[PDB]
Amino acid sequence: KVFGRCELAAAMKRHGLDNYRGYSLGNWVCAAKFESNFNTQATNRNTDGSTDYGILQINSRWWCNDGRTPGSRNLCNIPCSALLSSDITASVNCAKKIVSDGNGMNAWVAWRNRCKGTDVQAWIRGCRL
Repeated sequence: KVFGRCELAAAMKRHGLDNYRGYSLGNWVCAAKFESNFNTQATNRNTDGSTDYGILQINSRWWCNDGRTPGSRNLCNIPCSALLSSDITASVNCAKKIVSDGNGMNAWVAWRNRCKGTDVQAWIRGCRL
């Protein structure tokens, strides 16, 4: 599924990401934009042989099982394909765990290089929320 900007904002808010560990909703929308372009089906291979899945590009090195990332973990206890669903529940629940794990949103390199320190509020401008 490719979400609309404000559609994603709303789904993300419904699922409790607005100010989750203090990250305002704009931060999440900004991260999703630059990670997947709001496409739930996005997949990208990492240099280490792991792969990133779904709207927030969650990694098989630590967070999910894709059956081909040796010496990895599955800390969200899910198959990585659940992260590609049109329903973002598993992505968001896994994201909550990632963002809680010590490094906050810095765990997302796109957030850190393209959202952190910026006017992220712009990402949720015009949206009925």
